[PDB]
Amino acid sequence: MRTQVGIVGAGPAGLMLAHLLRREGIDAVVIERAAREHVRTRLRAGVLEQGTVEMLREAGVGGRIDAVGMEMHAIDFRFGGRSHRLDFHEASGGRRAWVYPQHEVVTDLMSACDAGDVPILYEAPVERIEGLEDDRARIVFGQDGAAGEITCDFVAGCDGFRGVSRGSMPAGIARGYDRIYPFGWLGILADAPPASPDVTWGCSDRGFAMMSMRSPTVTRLYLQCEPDEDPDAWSDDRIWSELHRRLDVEGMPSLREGPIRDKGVTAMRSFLSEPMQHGRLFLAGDAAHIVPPTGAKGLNSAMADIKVLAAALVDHYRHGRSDRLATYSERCLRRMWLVQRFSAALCTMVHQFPGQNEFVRRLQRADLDYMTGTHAGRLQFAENFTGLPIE
Amino acid sequence: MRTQVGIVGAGPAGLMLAHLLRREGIDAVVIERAAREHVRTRLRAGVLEQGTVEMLREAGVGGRIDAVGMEMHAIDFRFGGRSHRLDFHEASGGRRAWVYPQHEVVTDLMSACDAGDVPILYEAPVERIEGLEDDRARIVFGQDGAAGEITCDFVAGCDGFRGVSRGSMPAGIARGYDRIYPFGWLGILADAPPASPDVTWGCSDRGFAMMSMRSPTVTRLYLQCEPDEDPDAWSDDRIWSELHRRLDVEGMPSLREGPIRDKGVTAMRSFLSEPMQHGRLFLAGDAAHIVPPTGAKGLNSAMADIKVLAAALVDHYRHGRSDRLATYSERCLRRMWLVQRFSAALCTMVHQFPGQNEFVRRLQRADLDYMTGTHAGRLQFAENFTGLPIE
Ligand SMILES: Cc1cc2nc3c(=O)[nH]c(=O)nc-3n(C[C@H](O)[C@H](O)[C@H](O)COP(=O)(O)OP(=O)(O)OC[C@H]3O[C@@H](n4cnc5c(N)ncnc54)[C@H](O)[C@@H]3O)c2cc1C
Ligand SMILES: Cc1cc2nc3c(=O)[nH]c(=O)nc-3n(C[C@H](O)[C@H](O)[C@H](O)COP(=O)(O)OP(=O)(O)OC[C@H]3O[C@@H](n4cnc5c(N)ncnc54)[C@H](O)[C@@H]3O)c2cc1C
Ligand SMILES: [Ca+2]
Ligand SMILES: [Ca+2]
Repeated sequence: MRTQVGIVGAGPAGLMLAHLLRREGIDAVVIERAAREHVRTRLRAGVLEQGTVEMLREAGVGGRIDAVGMEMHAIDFRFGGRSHRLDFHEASGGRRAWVYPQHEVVTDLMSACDAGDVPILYEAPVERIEGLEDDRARIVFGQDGAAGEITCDFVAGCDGFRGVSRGSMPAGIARGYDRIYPFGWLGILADAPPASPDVTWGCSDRGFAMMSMRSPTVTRLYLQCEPDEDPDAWSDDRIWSELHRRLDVEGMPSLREGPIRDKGVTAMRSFLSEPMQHGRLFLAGDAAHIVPPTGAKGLNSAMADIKVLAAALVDHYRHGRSDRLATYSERCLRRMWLVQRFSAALCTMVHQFPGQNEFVRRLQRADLDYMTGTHAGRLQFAENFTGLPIE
Repeated sequence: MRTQVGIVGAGPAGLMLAHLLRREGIDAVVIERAAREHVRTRLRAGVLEQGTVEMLREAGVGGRIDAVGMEMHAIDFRFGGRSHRLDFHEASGGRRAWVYPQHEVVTDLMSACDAGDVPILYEAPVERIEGLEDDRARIVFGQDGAAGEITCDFVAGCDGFRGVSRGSMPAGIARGYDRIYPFGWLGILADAPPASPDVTWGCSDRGFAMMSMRSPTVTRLYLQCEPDEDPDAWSDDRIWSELHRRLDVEGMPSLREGPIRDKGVTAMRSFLSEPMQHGRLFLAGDAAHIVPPTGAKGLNSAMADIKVLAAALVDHYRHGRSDRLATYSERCLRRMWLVQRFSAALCTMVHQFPGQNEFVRRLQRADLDYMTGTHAGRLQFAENFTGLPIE
């Protein structure tokens, strides 16, 4: 059970890496703790940066984006009882974002991995990653009750925030930067058409809310809630009540209601670990970093990490240039710290912080006024939201 | 004992107002608790926004700015061991700031008020402001141990953060927004030439420092220190030691030392009160709001308030219309919240916060990288630093 690149985790980062390597003739094996069906149908991300769309297209997995996706040009910020449509397409000088949800991406990537005969082991939790400075690393997993081992030149830690790979970094080398925000998000899908054509952010003093969309007939909505909230405490009526209160404004169509499903609570957390590599182990995606999702940056950052990592592995195996592996972490971190900055700035501006200093609270409205109401503020939002360059 | 506008405080705001009113034939009396030369020589502001410079020139009190002022085009941000010269003249579309210190402004304004026979009462602490909704307001003061009272149509509260006018606002009307930062500034003047032509900000992990200037032979320096710090704990050697450590970088000239004077510790605080008027009382300047001084905004904001207040009083007395007095507070507050935002943003970025969450601390460097290293970041800094528009 030997390969060139062992990939822990068959989420979007791991599948994209396997596919990119396969296209370049580099052998990989993916090892995934969950059932394949469970992985595919996780509902998380909705929105892709333009750089991500280009990357999916260029890797041959973007064919359904035009028909299934929805191109986005503006965010409608609701606050002070008014709509503030920020055209980030214009402000960024023509760059866009797309609704194209994570489960579609993962479906596309699993399809591409299967057609390339990429071996993926499911229901195969990795328990240990060994030999990071040995001549080859060892991935120790269990499957069907029995212990297995993958030996490989490099291990890609693509196993998300609660994976094993980040804790496989030697702790004398790793440094964590971690901030948990004092709220979560209650998220739902609703069989109800979007009330307006733009993704809409309710920056209310009851709390944050969002109306995003999946199709002309399905909306994806979020409500700021208590940290560790019990979804059972939110009847459908309570959910629509807070959504209306936080989003609706005079002169814009009222939010449309419909049957709710996929109700769940997620955390709001900024986390980054340095370095993103050590010896034969390279961390990518949520294993290396997470952000609060207001700015639609996590899957996009994972894809940026994998773009760098795949290219670096190709340079090492095909072109006799191992220096790009050596600078993987340095390059991914420069981008990731700016993404962290932007995701934090959105998070601290649009959510209500319980018991917050009143001056700091009133600056939230100043920040919203400035961001939506000035050329410079709109520019910064637009260039960041549609996706920073990748090195 | 009867006048048209009674002005509490002969700082820059009060003297500017008295002078602007004098030029329009509106009678004012200024009542000041301290001695004249004490007020004149307070060591505070050094830097003026372009708008403030234009205001002084238009008022006939700007003739010395060219002679003893110093036009500024850039801030040199020192961090990560490197110099980062942000040309805000270029990034603001040609606007500037000037070194022209507060004591020179006040000297100019005192001279102009004296030449105009504006009565100014020194060593005359105002005790109470009464009759805000009576047919005329009453300013009760003491001077030479005798009680006095000035009756007026309007009271301009220009008596600074620790004055009496803010507390004369009915407390059921007023709302404060207050945030103290966990550090102060130790400030000095040094008879030492500036080591480089630009005001230089030391954004170091030891704490903030600044090298500003007054002349080719006099520098104005600040060090972040503990809140409520004792200047006695800072020998000259300790002062220069920390200034060198926080400012000097390789490849730029080293800070020059010279004899030190006017050592003092000042607070770092964001405060705003709403509204800025009630009945016949109008607050202006530090009486109404303070900011942490990193961005050189307090005197400039005081002058913005006075520009609006004087024009409103002139419209009321001289063009017969009183709608502009009615909107004084609404207009000054819109500008002032954006000033608060900017001053707060600089303050939280360039000072070390003891025991801060490490993720938030590391965002300080991201904020510095983005501000200095992107067009959008430079634009926003430059437009704000050189001074926002006044309504
Ligand atoms: C509510 C919400 C909304 C979001 N919206 C957006 C958005 O609009 N845009 C965007 O760009 N991002 C968004 N994100 C972030 C995005 O979903 C994540 O950043 C993304 O899932 C990261 O992918 P990944 O492959 O790095 O990790 P994951 O998707 O978490 O995949 C990791 C995989 O590793 C597997 N694994 C775990 N432990 C082991 C183990 N021991 N052995 C083997 N396998 C293991 C897991 O089963 C999982 O399949 C959102 C997130 C949330 C919560
Ligand atoms: C270290 C430092 C650096 C600064 N740098 C800058 C800068 O570069 N640029 C900038 O724009 N701003 C700067 N500022 C801010 C600026 O100094 C203040 O905002 C400015 O002094 C405000 O002027 P004012 O007239 O509103 O109040 P003040 O200057 O405080 O004057 C109010 C007057 O009222 C008097 N008074 C008080 N109580 C009474 C009473 N009961 N009766 C009568 N009179 C009374 C006081 O004696 C005083 O003379 C700085 C401040 C500090 C501390
Ligand atoms: Ca109801
Ligand atoms: Ca009366």
